[PDB]
Amino acid sequence: TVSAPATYGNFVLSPENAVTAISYHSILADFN
Amino acid sequence: FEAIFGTFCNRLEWVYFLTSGLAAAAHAIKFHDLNKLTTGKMLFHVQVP
Amino acid sequence: ALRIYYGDDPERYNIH
Amino acid sequence: LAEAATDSILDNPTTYTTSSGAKISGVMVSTANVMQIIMSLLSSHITKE
Repeated sequence: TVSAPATYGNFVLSPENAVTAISYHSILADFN
Repeated sequence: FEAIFGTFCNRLEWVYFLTSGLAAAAHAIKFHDLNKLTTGKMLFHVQVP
Repeated sequence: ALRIYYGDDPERYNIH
Repeated sequence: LAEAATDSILDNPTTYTTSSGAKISGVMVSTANVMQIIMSLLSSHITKE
């Protein structure tokens, strides 16, 4: 009895585009 | 005798970036150094009238 | 996520 | 010279505003002698605000 995945994997989003987006918000006028 | 009178330093005038007129020509931001802005040049989609 | 990836102000710039 | 410069992408309108609501739209910079000649020649356009 082999153990295959139940359903397909669901993709994740890396937490490095967060510090890309904040660094790109820093170029713009204001975050708030 | 010889009279060694008072001694004098020189008060050099400090000068800051943000207190200068060149600071209006920029958008100076202290920012913690990352690799992500350096590994990639930016792209800009500017709309033309 | 809306303020984070897409940005603060929707006018005069967007993050695409 | 002041007219020939074009605009920029990320311009902040709340920065480098003077008193009486006027807006600074750039900065010119020269040596001390050229600045003194411009001041002594164009004293009818130079204020201190």
